[PDB]
Order: sequence, then C-alpha cells, then structure tokens
Amino acid sequence: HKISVPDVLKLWLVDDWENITKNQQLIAIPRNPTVRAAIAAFRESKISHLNNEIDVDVFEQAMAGLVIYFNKCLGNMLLYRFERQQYLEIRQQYPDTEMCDLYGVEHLIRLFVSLPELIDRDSQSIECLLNYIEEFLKYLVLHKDEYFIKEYQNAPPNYRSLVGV
Amino acid sequence: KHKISVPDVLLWLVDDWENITKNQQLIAIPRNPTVRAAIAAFRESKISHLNNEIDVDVFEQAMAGLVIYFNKCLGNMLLYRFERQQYLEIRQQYPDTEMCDLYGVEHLIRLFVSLPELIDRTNMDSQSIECLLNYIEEFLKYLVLHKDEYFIKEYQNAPP
Amino acid sequence: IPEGSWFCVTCSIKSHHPPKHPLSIWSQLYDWIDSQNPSQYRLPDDLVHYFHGISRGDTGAYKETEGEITNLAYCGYCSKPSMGACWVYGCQLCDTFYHKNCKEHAKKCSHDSIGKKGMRVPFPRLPVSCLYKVSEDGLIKDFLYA
Amino acid sequence: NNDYCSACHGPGNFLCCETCPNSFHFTCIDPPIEEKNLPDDAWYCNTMVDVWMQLCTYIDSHNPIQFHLPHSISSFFRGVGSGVMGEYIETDVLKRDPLLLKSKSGTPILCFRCHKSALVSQSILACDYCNSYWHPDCLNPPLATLPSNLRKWKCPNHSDHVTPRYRLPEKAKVIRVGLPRGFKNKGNIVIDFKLNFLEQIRDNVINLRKMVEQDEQLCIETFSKFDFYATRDCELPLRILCDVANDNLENDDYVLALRDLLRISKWDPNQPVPAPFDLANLLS
Ligand SMILES: [Zn+2]
Ligand SMILES: [Zn+2]
Ligand SMILES: [Zn+2]
Repeated sequence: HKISVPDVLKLWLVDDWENITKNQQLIAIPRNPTVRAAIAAFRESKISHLNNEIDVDVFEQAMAGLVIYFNKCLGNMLLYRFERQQYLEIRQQYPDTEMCDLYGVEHLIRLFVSLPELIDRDSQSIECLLNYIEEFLKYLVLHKDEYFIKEYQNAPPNYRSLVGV
Repeated sequence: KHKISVPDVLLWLVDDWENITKNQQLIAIPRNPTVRAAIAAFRESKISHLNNEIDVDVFEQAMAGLVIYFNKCLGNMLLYRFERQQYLEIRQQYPDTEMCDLYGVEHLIRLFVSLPELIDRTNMDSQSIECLLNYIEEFLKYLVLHKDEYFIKEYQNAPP
Repeated sequence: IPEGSWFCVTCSIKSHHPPKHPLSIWSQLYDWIDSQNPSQYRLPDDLVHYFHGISRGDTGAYKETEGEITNLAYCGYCSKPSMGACWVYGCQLCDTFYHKNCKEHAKKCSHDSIGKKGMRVPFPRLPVSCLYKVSEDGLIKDFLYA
Repeated sequence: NNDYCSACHGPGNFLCCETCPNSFHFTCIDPPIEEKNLPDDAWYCNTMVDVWMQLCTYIDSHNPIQFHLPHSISSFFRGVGSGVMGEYIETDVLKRDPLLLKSKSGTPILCFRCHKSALVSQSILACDYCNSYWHPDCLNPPLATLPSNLRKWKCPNHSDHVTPRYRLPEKAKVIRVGLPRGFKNKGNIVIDFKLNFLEQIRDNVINLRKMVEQDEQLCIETFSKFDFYATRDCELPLRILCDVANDNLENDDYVLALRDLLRISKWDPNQPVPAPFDLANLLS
C-alpha cells in the first residue's frame, strides 16, 4: 500500500523537519484553524458529491473515526523530541481539552503521510480510506492560507535547556 | 506542452483527410504560394511589432528553424500515403529545389496541428515549449485571417 | 537500391552515432526527427474524435457512421450529426439543421424576414524542479543588455 | 537496562522500567507526568471502518516512539539525511593544518588575493569547492580562527553565497535550455612548436628595455614636482585652520563639517541654527 503526496507537501514536510530538529523553532500550538475545523471544512466541501447513501455513511464513519483517532496518536508518534516539552506545558494550561482542538493540520498531515506503515495488519476499506487521504492532501495544499502557518516560532531561551539543549 | 487552439475553421483538416483517402483525390504539388513565401510573410507581418532585442532574436531563430524543420520532416512523416506515389512523381520534376518551396501552406498547418504531440517526445523546458506553441498558434490565426489565396479550392482527382 | 543487408534510420543510428546540432529552439526537435523513422500522417486523436460519428479505421479514412456534443452538428429530431453529407435543411435565419431524410423536422427560428430555406451547407508544483544548462553567449548578451 | 531513551535515543534523566527494562525521558514517555515515579513503573508491559478503528484502539499497547518521516519523503531531496537520533543533517557538507607549502599534486600553494604563500602571515586556507588557497587575513570578513577539519569550507569566489535555498529532487536531470535569450530562473543553472628560442630571448630583452624606459620617464615627470607636493601637502592643515579661524563660509568643506555637527546634536528643524561659532560649542 502507498499513497501519493504533492511534491509541495514533501518540500513543506522536510522544511518543518529541519526547522524543528535543527534550527530549534516551534509551531505556535494554539491553532486558529484547528484539526476539528479542518475536517468539517472538508466535509462541507465534499458533501456536494454525496449522491449514493452507502458512500455517505462510509464517509461519515471515516471522518469521525479519524478525528477521534488523531486524538490517540498526538501523544505517541506525531512529535519530535524537541516538541515534547511544549506538549507538557499545554497539557498543563489546558488540562482536559481534546488534542484535536489545539494542534492543527501541520500535525495532521504527519498522520496522513505515515500510513502505509501503520496499515499492515484487506478487502475494500483500506482503498476507500487512502482515497480520501489523497483527496484531503490535495484539498489542503490548495488552501495554503487556510490550513498552514506563516512562520515557525523561535523556541524561548529557557525552553532549550529543559529538553536537552 | 500539451495543448494548442486550432480555430474552428481548420473543418478543413478532417475534410483534407476524407478526399485523399475515401473520396479518392489528390493535390498536385507544384504550388504557388509556397510555405517559404508565407512564413516570410507572417514574419514581416509580426516582426514589425516586436520591441526588444530578445523578442526579435527568438522570433528569427524560430522561423529559420521552422523553414529548415518543415524541410526535414515533410518527407518522412507529413504525407497521407496517397500523396506518396505522387511525391515520387514530383521528386523527378524538380531535383534542385528544396521541399520548403513547392507546397502551399496546407501541409505546414498539418505540422502546426501535430506539433505538441512531438514536443511531448523531447525534454524541453517550459519556456521553450511555451513560446514555440504561442508562435505557431498565432500563425494558425493569421492563416485563417487570410485563407483566400493561401489554401486550395479544388482537388485533383488523379490516376494512381 | 543498395544490396546486401539494408538498414533503416534506426538501424543506421544502431551502429554509428550521428552528429548533433547547436543550441537553438529546435535542436532537440531536429534530433528526434533524424532519429526515429518515416511513416504516414496520423491526425491527433483529439481531432478525429471531435465530430460525432466519424472515426479512424485500420489504415482507413473518414468513416461516416450513421448519426444517432454541445457544438457538433446538432439536429432537431434526434440530435445526430450529418453522416456522409453536411448538407441539411437550413435557411439564412435557421439555428438547428434537419437532415434531408429528416425534413419532416424542418424548423424556422423566430425571425422577421422569410428567407430561403433549403438544402445548404453550414495545481501548484515545485518552484525548483531541475537544473538548466545555458549557453555562455546568450548569457553574455543578456548581461550587456541589462 | 539500556542507557538511551526508548523513543528518541537521547541522554539524560531516565525513568527506567522494572519489568520491561527500557528508558524514557519521562516527557518522551507516555502522557508526560512531570517526573518523580519512585515505585515500580512497568511502562506498558501488560471488513469496513469497524476493524480499522479497532486498529486505532489497538495502537495503545505499544510503548510510544518518535516521529521521523517515511523513507520516501526524507530521501527525496539532494543532500538530506537523518542523524543517529533521527534529526536533520546535511550530508553534503561533511569531511586543520595551518602551514601548507605544496599540494600533493605538486603545485605551489599561494594566496588567490595577494599571491604570496603561507609564510607572510603564518597560515593559509584551502577551498574544498575549488582549487584556490586564501589567507584568513585577506578574506573581507577576516577569519580570527580556522574552521573544523570535518566540515567543508567555501572560498569567497562562489555564487552559492547569493543563491537562496532551492533543494533538488535528487533524481531530476539537467534540462538543456535551447532558448537563445530571455530565459527566467532563480539560480539553478549549469553552464554549457614554432621552435623559436632565439626569438623568445630577443623578445624578453626588448620588453625589459621597454619597461626601463617607461619608469625612467615616470620619474622624470614626478621628481620635478616635489617642490609643490611638499609645499601644499605640508602647509595644508594651517590653511584649513586659517579658513576655520576666519570663518570662511565659502570653503564648501567647512560647512560640511558644520552639517556633521548639526547631524550629531540631532537638531530639531523647528529652532533656528546658531551662528557657526556658537554651534562649535558642541565641541567644548
Ligand atoms: Zn526521550
Ligand atoms: Zn592574501
Ligand atoms: Zn573556492
């Protein structure tokens, strides 16, 4: 299994990789459009072709399952070590908020991208999943001023020492 | 790179297809005006309008390349295979004239219509293909502007 | 006719590398042309599939298949193109045609003058995707101009 | 146990584990706590979207890990590789002795700017992207030290110091631009006996006499001006002083110093300027 990524997204991913794991910069976590607005904004734009009903039900199931699932991986496997400290602080400033309400689509494309791996444990559903994964990717890249940041933040001086710098 | 804009008069091309092949006919190919006498017209048409040195240099390069390119392609991949034995007929009449000066601009526009499928066989850069297809589509437009004396009005129903 | 083992242009470039051309707009086009082969003319498949009905054949011609999209030869009876004969029932004020066999559907637009109606003929991509080779002299003339 | 975080392979204060012996920075762990778990830890020892959300809920029991990239996105551009703890390194800038006199290809080693060797100022530098040597004292910012012998150095005479950043897809090719003017880009371009020894000796002799006559005529015209060179260049400061002390507003180089004074006190355009002597009470 393998999905295709717009080369603009590869460039952006590798820029973020270098920007945080080498230049010591941060994404300003409270996101103006969050991971929850950026799924409703895709559903309300894709619903115009929801003609057959079985497809409507599968689309709804997939979207709900994937938001609640992104909430179960933002602590495990969608962060570089230099991003763990900034995690704690927000987990202590917003104690019982869902994570797919603070983090944004910068952290959500990391989940789309990393899913020929996590899918190894196969009749139809994987294909219909990856299809919406690809359409979501190219629906995000078209809206580069709706789902992405205009700068990476400078990690504060006190911040560096707490993680291992 | 992929697309041209053939203006919806050259209804001619497909007709060109029919006669030579189904409604068996032919084009006797001593022709006046010839290809070379029309490029050197459109050139003189447009080159009076280009402003900088870059534009006039690229236009001149493309036109010279086009006369030479029609020369080298006209033989091997520009004929419907019924104007093939007749091509042999004409190749014995004039042995000392280049192929770029015996055909009217009706084969040249076959080149114009089949060019993009040929630029999709080479690794050109975006600006090469962009300016090239721009120029040839402007030429197609100029031709439909003057098709009185350029295109033929009858077909030569000839023996094999 | 030369005897022995004849060779085509591809079998020619199979044994001896031909010389190449300088850098102008048509260089790669010249090379492609000299390389491959001779063969007949084939219209773009984007062009033959433009008019309804007509289509190529095996070493074939204009095939006037019987007429049965928004700009092809629309008919007022069954919306079919004029197979084999682009002559149809039209006037100097008509809008849609009608076949000579479909003259039972001869129409007349909302016109003022009664004209002669008869058989007549009508996504973002990479900002840097590769390296470019340039020529020194075009570069030098560009610099001197600027 | 092992002395590296089981997620990010890093050193520091580890929360170790008793049963499934691993280490976690305790913020690289599961939901970060803050620290301070002294008793036993035992860190995680224990066909439609239905089964795929069961995959989603099954991902819980597997001891978190860091995020890196897939093999296709990190290994996509030119000169980009991961470190050892999965950080971004540049693999095109990797791999010193101050006094070098001859290269191993048996050539002189002379500065590119003054043409002299590593004996006038104690040290020379060799470019890794060229065949040129430089004195750190000649670069214009002058290097106070020398770079490391593990990262490559780049002499002043490249354009990579002005082309901004572009990264190449690592499998792109070189497109031969046949377009003989007006090509737009942003810096991503590649570029496309007599056996006369007596004549040579005669050549050299006559050239030398040419040079000798040249400087012999230079000194003829220079050495006859000494008397006015000395006079003007040595009585200059007293002429400047005689102009200032008499307050010559016509010496157009006096009023430029007066404007420097108005530009130092940051004059406000509202007040009137003072007489040229009274502005001079900025100085004392
Ligand atoms: Zn760790
Ligand atoms: Zn020097
Ligand atoms: Zn160098």
